[PDB]
Amino acid sequence: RDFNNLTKGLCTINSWHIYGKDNAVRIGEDSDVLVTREPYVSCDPDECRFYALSQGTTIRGKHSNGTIHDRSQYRALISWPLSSPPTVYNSRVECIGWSSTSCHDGKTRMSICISGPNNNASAVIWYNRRPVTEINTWARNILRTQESECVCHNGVCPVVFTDGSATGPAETRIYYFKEGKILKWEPLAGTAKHIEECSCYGERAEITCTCRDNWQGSNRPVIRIDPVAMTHTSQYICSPVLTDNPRPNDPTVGKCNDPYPGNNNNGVKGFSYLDGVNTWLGRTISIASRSGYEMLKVPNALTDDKSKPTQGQTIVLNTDWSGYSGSFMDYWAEGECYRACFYVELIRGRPKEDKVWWTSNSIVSMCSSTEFLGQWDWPDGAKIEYFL
Amino acid sequence: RDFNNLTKGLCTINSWHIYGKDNAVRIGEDSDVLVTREPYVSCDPDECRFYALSQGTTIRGKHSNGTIHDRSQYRALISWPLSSPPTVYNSRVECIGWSSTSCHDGKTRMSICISGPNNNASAVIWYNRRPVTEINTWARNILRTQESECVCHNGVCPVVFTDGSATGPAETRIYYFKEGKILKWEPLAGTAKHIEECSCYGERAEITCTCRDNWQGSNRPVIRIDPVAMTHTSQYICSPVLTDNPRPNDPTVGKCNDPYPGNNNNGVKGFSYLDGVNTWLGRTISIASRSGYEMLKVPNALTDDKSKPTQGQTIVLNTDWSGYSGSFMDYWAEGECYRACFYVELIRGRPKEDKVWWTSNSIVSMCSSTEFLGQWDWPDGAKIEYFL
Amino acid sequence: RDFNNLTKGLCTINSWHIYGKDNAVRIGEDSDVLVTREPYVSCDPDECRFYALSQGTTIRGKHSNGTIHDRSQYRALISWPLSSPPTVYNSRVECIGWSSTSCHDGKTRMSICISGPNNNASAVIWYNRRPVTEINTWARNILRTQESECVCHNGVCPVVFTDGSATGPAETRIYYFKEGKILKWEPLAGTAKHIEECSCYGERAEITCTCRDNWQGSNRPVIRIDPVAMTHTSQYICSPVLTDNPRPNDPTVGKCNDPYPGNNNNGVKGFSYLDGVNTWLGRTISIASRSGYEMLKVPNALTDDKSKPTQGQTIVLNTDWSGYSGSFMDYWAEGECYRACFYVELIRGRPKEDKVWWTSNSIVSMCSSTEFLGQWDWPDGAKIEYFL
Amino acid sequence: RDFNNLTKGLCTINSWHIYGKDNAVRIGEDSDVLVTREPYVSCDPDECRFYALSQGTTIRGKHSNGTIHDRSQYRALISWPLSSPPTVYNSRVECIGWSSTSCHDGKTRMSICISGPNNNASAVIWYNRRPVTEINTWARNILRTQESECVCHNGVCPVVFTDGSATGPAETRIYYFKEGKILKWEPLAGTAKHIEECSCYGERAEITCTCRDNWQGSNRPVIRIDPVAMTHTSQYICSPVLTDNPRPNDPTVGKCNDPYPGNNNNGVKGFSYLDGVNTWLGRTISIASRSGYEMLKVPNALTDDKSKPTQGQTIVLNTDWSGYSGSFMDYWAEGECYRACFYVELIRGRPKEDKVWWTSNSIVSMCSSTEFLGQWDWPDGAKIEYFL
Ligand SMILES: *[C@@H]1O[C@H](CO)[C@@H](O[C@@H]2O[C@H](CO)[C@@H](O[C@@H]3O[C@H](CO[C@H]4O[C@H](CO)[C@@H](O)[C@H](O)[C@@H]4O)[C@@H](O)[C@H](O[C@H]4O[C@H](CO)[C@@H](O)[C@H](O)[C@@H]4O[C@H]4O[C@H](CO)[C@@H](O)[C@H](O)[C@@H]4O[C@H]4O[C@H](CO)[C@@H](O)[C@H](O)[C@@H]4O)[C@@H]3O)[C@H](O)[C@H]2NC(C)=O)[C@H](O)[C@H]1NC(C)=O
Ligand SMILES: *[C@@H]1O[C@H](CO)[C@@H](O[C@@H]2O[C@H](CO)[C@@H](O[C@@H]3O[C@H](CO[C@H]4O[C@H](CO)[C@@H](O)[C@H](O)[C@@H]4O)[C@@H](O)[C@H](O[C@H]4O[C@H](CO)[C@@H](O)[C@H](O)[C@@H]4O[C@H]4O[C@H](CO)[C@@H](O)[C@H](O)[C@@H]4O[C@H]4O[C@H](CO)[C@@H](O)[C@H](O)[C@@H]4O)[C@@H]3O)[C@H](O)[C@H]2NC(C)=O)[C@H](O)[C@H]1NC(C)=O
Ligand SMILES: *[C@@H]1O[C@H](CO)[C@@H](O[C@@H]2O[C@H](CO)[C@@H](O[C@@H]3O[C@H](CO[C@H]4O[C@H](CO)[C@@H](O)[C@H](O)[C@@H]4O)[C@@H](O)[C@H](O[C@H]4O[C@H](CO)[C@@H](O)[C@H](O)[C@@H]4O[C@H]4O[C@H](CO)[C@@H](O)[C@H](O)[C@@H]4O[C@H]4O[C@H](CO)[C@@H](O)[C@H](O)[C@@H]4O)[C@@H]3O)[C@H](O)[C@H]2NC(C)=O)[C@H](O)[C@H]1NC(C)=O
Ligand SMILES: *[C@@H]1O[C@H](CO)[C@@H](O[C@@H]2O[C@H](CO)[C@@H](O[C@@H]3O[C@H](CO[C@H]4O[C@H](CO)[C@@H](O)[C@H](O)[C@@H]4O)[C@@H](O)[C@H](O[C@H]4O[C@H](CO)[C@@H](O)[C@H](O)[C@@H]4O[C@H]4O[C@H](CO)[C@@H](O)[C@H](O)[C@@H]4O[C@H]4O[C@H](CO)[C@@H](O)[C@H](O)[C@@H]4O)[C@@H]3O)[C@H](O)[C@H]2NC(C)=O)[C@H](O)[C@H]1NC(C)=O
Ligand SMILES: *[C@@H]1O[C@H](CO)[C@@H](O[C@@H]2O[C@H](CO)[C@@H](O)[C@H](O)[C@H]2NC(C)=O)[C@H](O)[C@H]1NC(C)=O
Ligand SMILES: *[C@@H]1O[C@H](CO)[C@@H](O[C@@H]2O[C@H](CO)[C@@H](O)[C@H](O)[C@H]2NC(C)=O)[C@H](O)[C@H]1NC(C)=O
Ligand SMILES: CCC(CC)[C@H](NC(C)=O)[C@@H]1[C@H](O)[C@@H](C(=O)O)C[C@H]1NC(=N)N
Ligand SMILES: CCC(CC)[C@H](NC(C)=O)[C@@H]1[C@H](O)[C@@H](C(=O)O)C[C@H]1NC(=N)N
Ligand SMILES: CCC(CC)[C@H](NC(C)=O)[C@@H]1[C@H](O)[C@@H](C(=O)O)C[C@H]1NC(=N)N
Ligand SMILES: CCC(CC)[C@H](NC(C)=O)[C@@H]1[C@H](O)[C@@H](C(=O)O)C[C@H]1NC(=N)N
Ligand SMILES: [Ca+2]
Ligand SMILES: [Ca+2]
Ligand SMILES: [Ca+2]
Ligand SMILES: [Ca+2]
Ligand SMILES: [Ca+2]
Repeated sequence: RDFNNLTKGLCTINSWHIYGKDNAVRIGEDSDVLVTREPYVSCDPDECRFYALSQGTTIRGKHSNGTIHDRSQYRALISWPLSSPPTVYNSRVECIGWSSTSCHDGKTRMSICISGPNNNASAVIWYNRRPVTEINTWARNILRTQESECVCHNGVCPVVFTDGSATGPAETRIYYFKEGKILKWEPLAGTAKHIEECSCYGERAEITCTCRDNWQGSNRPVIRIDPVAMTHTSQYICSPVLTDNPRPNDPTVGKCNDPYPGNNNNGVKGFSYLDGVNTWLGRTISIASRSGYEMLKVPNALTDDKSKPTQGQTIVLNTDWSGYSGSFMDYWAEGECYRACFYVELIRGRPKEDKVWWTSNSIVSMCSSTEFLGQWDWPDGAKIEYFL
Repeated sequence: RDFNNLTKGLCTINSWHIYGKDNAVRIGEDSDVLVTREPYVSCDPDECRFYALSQGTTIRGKHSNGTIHDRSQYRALISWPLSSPPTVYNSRVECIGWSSTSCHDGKTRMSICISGPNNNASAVIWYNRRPVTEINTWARNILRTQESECVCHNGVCPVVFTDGSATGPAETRIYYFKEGKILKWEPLAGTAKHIEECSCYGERAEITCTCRDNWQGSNRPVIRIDPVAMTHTSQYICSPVLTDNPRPNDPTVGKCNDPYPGNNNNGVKGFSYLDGVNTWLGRTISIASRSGYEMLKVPNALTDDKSKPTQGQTIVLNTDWSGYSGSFMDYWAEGECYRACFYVELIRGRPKEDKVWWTSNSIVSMCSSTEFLGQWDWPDGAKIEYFL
Repeated sequence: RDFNNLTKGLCTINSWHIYGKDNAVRIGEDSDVLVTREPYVSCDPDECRFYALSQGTTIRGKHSNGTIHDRSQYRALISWPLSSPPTVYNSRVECIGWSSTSCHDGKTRMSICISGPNNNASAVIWYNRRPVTEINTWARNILRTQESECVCHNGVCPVVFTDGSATGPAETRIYYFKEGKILKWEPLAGTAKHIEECSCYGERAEITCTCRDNWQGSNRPVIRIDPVAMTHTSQYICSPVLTDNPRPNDPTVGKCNDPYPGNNNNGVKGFSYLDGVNTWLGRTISIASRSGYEMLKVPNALTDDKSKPTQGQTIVLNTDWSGYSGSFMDYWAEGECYRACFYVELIRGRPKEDKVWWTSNSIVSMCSSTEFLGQWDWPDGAKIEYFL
Repeated sequence: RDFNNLTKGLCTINSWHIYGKDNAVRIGEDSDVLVTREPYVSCDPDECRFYALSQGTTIRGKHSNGTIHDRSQYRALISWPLSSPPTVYNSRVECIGWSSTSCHDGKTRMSICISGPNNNASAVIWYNRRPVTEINTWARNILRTQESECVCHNGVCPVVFTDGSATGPAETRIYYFKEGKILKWEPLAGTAKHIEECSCYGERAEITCTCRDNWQGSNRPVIRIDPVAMTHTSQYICSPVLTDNPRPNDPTVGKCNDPYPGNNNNGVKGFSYLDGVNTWLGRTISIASRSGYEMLKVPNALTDDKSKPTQGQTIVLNTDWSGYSGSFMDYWAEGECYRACFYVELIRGRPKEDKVWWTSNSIVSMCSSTEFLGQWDWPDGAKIEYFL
């Protein structure tokens, strides 16, 4: 095998079609399904799988109580076959930790898991299913990473990490790995003022990441990385179609180089595909909570500060719970272009549904179509009342 | 690998022998078996598997309530090892949707799943386990397909779809796929007046499909496809041995080019092997409900409007529930001929057994023998009372 | 791969060492373990597995009630990894039926399953996991076979079947298969008067089978097959150490060419290794019931009508339940000789333990050692009281 | 494949990073997890797995009652995927017995299991998943072995066994196996006075084992083996940092060639990495019970009788239960040195937690880092109260 190179551009996105859905919470009501959160999807050259951070207990197990908590010693990055649920018996552990990222470079997979107490966390970088490199916390305040797949080009796989306050200036670093080893790292540059949980994709030798400004911005920061030069830039999506959550109502003009104000110290992982007129943004429908999900076609959203939608697609109704969302692509598919894909985490349980003592999620995932396909909505589908 | 070509004829069918049986409802009474319906069987060059549309819940799970419903967002095409039951832990999801078909072309497998609301459904065509092509609804009324395997010849795999009313004229199309891409499509032609759920098989470079005329006919429509010319014809099985359900009692003369009247707006997926004197038809024993199943040897059933049985075999007693049935063959077996095979869906639960709130099924499947073998009956075997 | 040839002799048996044990009934008390009976062991060139006839229900399932019954439509030959229990999720179905045999010829495996009502049963012969040949009942009275592995030599795999009364003269046939096809068959010849459930092994191009004379004999019939000439002989083990069950007490002189009288119309599957002074016989310890199990070294047991034990080994104490036993060997191991192996079925439930409504078993299996190893006893280990 | 040779030295150990953790007791509260004890980790050239002695029952099963017992007929050596829990459905049985060791030589794996009553136990040596050699008890008093991986060099895999009293002089033998056959064996020599459960690792063609002197010593015996000459030496870790348990408080001077007194007839399996200044010792934090676990850097611990710690790392808090610990390395990783790894058995249930009737454990495992990483503590995490 040779290292994969990002030689293709994105396919034209005219609509989104269903790709995978695991119905984990429904199925888990009466089967040994692990409690998870922070899911994502990632492809190898011969298979695509679902990934997530387990909580080290099943949903019906008594240890599900307290799983709203983010960072215990019982978490791990797990992967499992596309559209099956994450069960005790089919889930493969990639590494131990409570924050992760993973990607295949064309030869083998790199997986990164961070563990430890808030003031002394460390990242372990695995390559070919073996630990290769370790990185200690640099700001002693919850060293953390993407929560979705990284992207590689000619063996170089850039990864974005953050260490420091989630509600003020922090120390974000872009690491450039090759075979699990560090080639280089650099501090965040550009005009993004705070970075969290970047969702990335690659096309024509450039990696684009859409992140979460948890401090002040309701517009999303964007990091663009050149994996050959091992350099990057940062800015915000200029469009007035605001895509973080919670957020204020949409204005008529957005901000390109500063956080769009109105909501502080909160946010949600999200993503976008920024490709001129072929630009689509995801967002929750609600401006106040992680409810609903929609895709909006917003031509030149990255650079046009008055850009508005020209087409859309509802993914999850506003009467259903959503959550994190992120990008991935099958870089090893046939054809001349890369088909944009995304997943949405459908969070169930606490804190929105507090009649149960757990927090878990199911996954729904779509990929783009060049047809203009009809839309449906894709809820988690479980009845909370059954778990009481 | 090379594309498979339909170079052989059917073996002489002198009786049927047991091929597979999963006892899913019995086993599922105390194990994590998924609720399914619309099952089928399909072979790859190195393995044969059971397929079905999951309902995204186990049978003992509380989400089994309401699984008589046909088209939710929680359904998916799943496959699992021959004769094992469809469990949470052994079921592989092929695609998401509530109507499907799947077939191997000798190189890799094509799987098709349709999802969406009644007025805006779409088909996603997967090839080599990746989405390749998408087709939007053309009549905005439950775009739908076979519910059993398709058949390929030199890489061309024809598939029959229907969109429109189930109880009047509809728009049926025959699509010719190759590597998941559309080579051509054509509207139904011939004298069949309504087509649903075709069950197909191939021999000597011709594909024969036996379908369900849900509108007016109790005789079954037959579509014969030339996968090289990419053309087809349609008619009805001429025989007076009527094989849909419900249906009127058998007459002495059938109809070749029009629906045999007596029952409207209802039916059941079924199949036949139409090979001159080597012709065998399946049907429910009851004329009123999906109960029992038998195979009848009816020489020249396709073209002789007075043809009657010359031999038979009971598969399921009339005191046991049956359901959908369809054809498949192992195109990669050894020998000089293709051995005809079929499955019968054994439906349990609603609406016939309404003491339970679910609907599921188990599978029984047979293949032909050149011997004249003794017969047995093969019920689902589960006791409904145990689920109360 | 080439067909395996029986070129080696048996290793010297000086004691028996533990080979596998699944603890199925213990584990199945709280996990999804299938109810089985009539187990055996069989090796492929790269793996050895446990086999048995499932009853199509778990042990804790409500459908376990009534599993003392021998021949339902819900049975199947299943195989699973050595020493794991037969679970819903790890059990591979080989074929459907209530009587079986299976063996690997060095290239691929042949598996045979018989199904049907008592007066109309049929055998389906599978080869390379596909049905190849079918055989109809010839005496219309429970067509049946070995219940343990067959043995192959240069692709020829002889199999012993019986059809007819279990308590009087019956029609026993020896079939010679090659690639699942019938080369030849012949009626039983020699002085054995009734044959059931032969347990076979091969060495130096000769296959030896030890069977169950269910009609009159408490000594076991022996069939010796030449798989090149496709011919056989039959007689009884001459020794006065009687090895069927139930049986009368041991006399001082046995019978070579007639059934040793005392007990009629009953028996148990068993085995022996008949190799001059390297001869070892298995048997239940009790003369009245399937309780205990021991191995006895009885030099020249086949031909010496006064031969008595010169060494022994207890396998299962007389205060523990045993059941069927049979021979198998790993024909693909390293070294210059074939190591004799056997299994013992540890039956639990009915009819001996009727506080439960089911009948199942676990497996224990040993192979010979050239050392004189210490002995232990190997009970099933489950507590019936826990299942109440 | 070629036999692996121990050509590299140990990497510099500056801290320990998380490697694997299965959370088995937490997960097993509501899933079919086997009861185990005496776990370890061992790598093949393409995968690393967890190993343990099953008790042949799940933790929630009624047969979990009485699993404090060490040596039943229902135990077996099982292996399962790294960091998954040992479940009924994912656990592979390697051999049957109640004492084991296992290692890969670069070509295939050797696994050894001992079974039998106290006065008549025997070892069966498996190679390439087949039984090859058997060894009978030589002192008729619980023949027993390492309970952690063995190490191979150019196909020679030395294994340490003990037979005889656990509380006085016993007969310890070092066996040198190659392809499962005995090349040679020799009685223990040197100044170690009693040996149990050696934990071994290899580097630069030398194998170092740290053992448990159950009779008189609270310092640990050390056996150093030359696998080419097939010779060994023995002594004790000289350091005053005592690492068995229970043990007296640390003195200022230890003993090099005799047991450090204070505690008799008790101990716990443990390990060390003895590499000059790159020396790290593991031990329980408590001197009285199997509680807590810490790693201490003790330069020249093997040869310096006043050596004290210069650095440390807490693995398990003293308020959490620990248990056995042992060494393993991935001998097939990339790079120029071997990365030291270890596991800690986290024992739950009896005898410390007697509100439950079972005894089981979970596993935590770490490997060394050349960074100075922050530390966390890694408890089992299960709540005993949930099992009541
Ligand atoms: C069969 O399926 C097909 C295919 O899916 C169906 O056709 C689809 O129908 C969709 C629904 O109508 C449609 O999606 C909409 O597209 C609009 C763009 O098109 C229109 O404008 C362009 C540009 O002028 C024209 O060319 C075009 O012809 C249309 O006129 C979007 O504008 C739509 O999104 C907005 O509305 C929805 C509510 O429906 C909001 O959720 C969404 O966020 C957008 O509105 C908010 O945002 C904008 C931008 O800032 C504001 O201006 C606006 O006030 C809203 O703001 C409030 O709400 C947000 C969200 O809560 C909040 O943050 C903010 O603060 C404010 O409170 C929508 O995306 C598909 O494009 C169309 N597809 C095709 C190919 O046709 C067909 O209907 C189906 N058939 C049947 C029978 O069902
Ligand atoms: C051991 O096993 C062997 C092998 O299986 C057993 O032998 C099998 O025995 C079967 C049962 O007898 C037999 O199957 C029958 O075959 C008949 C054909 O053979 C006869 O006719 C030919 C032609 O003349 C002769 O050559 C031949 O020798 C025989 O005489 C079929 O006609 C049979 O089917 C009809 O009967 C069954 C009821 O038994 C119906 O369910 C079935 O649908 C058929 O009847 C309906 O349909 C016809 C056609 O329209 C009507 O004319 C008729 O009135 C019936 O219609 C009513 O019912 C239907 C269904 O509900 C409804 O739709 C309609 O409106 C009406 O209400 C049957 O198939 C096997 O061929 C035979 N095999 C061999 C190789 O011998 C042996 O018995 C076993 N041994 C033991 C001891 O058990
Ligand atoms: C550590 O482990 C080692 C290795 O396992 C242990 O050593 C083993 O010890 C075993 C038990 O003593 C021993 O097995 C016995 O071997 C006898 C043969 O050896 C003796 O005879 C020869 C020939 O003369 C001598 O060379 C030799 O030195 C000995 O003297 C067998 O004869 C034994 O079997 C008979 O006894 C058992 C009861 O113990 C019966 O269950 C068994 O069926 C045999 O007896 C019945 O059958 C014979 C034959 O017809 C009759 O003559 C007799 O009356 C019995 O019949 C009744 O019972 C049967 C069964 O219910 C019934 O059908 C019938 O109708 C009647 O009612 C036995 O096999 C191993 O050989 C020996 N191994 C070695 C290598 O030494 C050591 O003890 C262990 N250490 C500790 C400390 O435990
Ligand atoms: C972020 O993470 C980093 C990295 O992990 C954290 O930094 C680590 O901090 C650890 C805790 O302080 C530290 O570990 C200690 O290291 C000591 C060695 O360093 C000191 O001495 C050297 C040599 O002079 C200096 O160079 C160095 O600068 C330091 O001064 C060890 O000595 C420590 O172990 C002893 O203490 C612990 C209690 O903390 C005991 O459990 C342990 O067993 C040791 O003490 C017993 O044993 C000795 C030896 O016999 C006795 O002398 C002593 O009295 C104790 O004996 C009693 O207890 C034992 C055990 O119960 C019993 O058997 C006996 O009988 C007696 O009852 C300890 O290992 C790491 O090295 C350090 N790492 C780095 C790289 O810095 C940082 O803190 C984290 N940050 C935050 C904010 O949390
Ligand atoms: C991605 O591009 C790199 C860089 O050009 C390709 O790398 C070359 O691969 C060939 C084939 O193995 C080698 O002969 C060269 O030595 C490689 N290195 C360089 C720098 O040229 C790589 O093959 C490309 N990937 C694919 C899938 O084509
Ligand atoms: C078992 O013996 C048969 C018969 O001698 C061997 O068969 C020959 O195999 C070789 C190798 O494939 C062929 O060239 C011959 O044509 C085969 N047939 C005969 C009749 O000679 C077979 O190889 C032996 N099996 C093994 C494992 O050696
Ligand atoms: C404290 C910093 C937060 C990110 C901005 C926090 N990240 C981590 C590693 O803890 C996330 C946030 O608290 C949770 C959420 O917003 O859903 C998930 C939670 N993420 C994870 N548990 N992996
Ligand atoms: C409305 C059109 C019907 C076919 C003629 C209908 N098909 C679909 C896709 O919904 C089927 C029919 O209602 C059910 C049955 O007859 O058993 C199954 C049902 N089929 C599926 N759920 N896949
Ligand atoms: C009626 C003839 C019997 C053999 C001599 C009978 N065989 C079959 C195929 O039914 C066996 C016997 O009744 C049972 C037993 O003795 O344990 C098992 C039972 N065997 C099986 N259920 N496979
Ligand atoms: C009697 C000798 C003991 C070792 C010094 C004893 N070993 C065996 C094979 O029984 C161990 C000891 O009793 C137990 C413990 O200390 O945890 C485990 C127990 N080990 C095992 N059950 N495998
Ligand atoms: Ca924000
Ligand atoms: Ca109809
Ligand atoms: Ca359960
Ligand atoms: Ca008898
Ligand atoms: Ca000690």
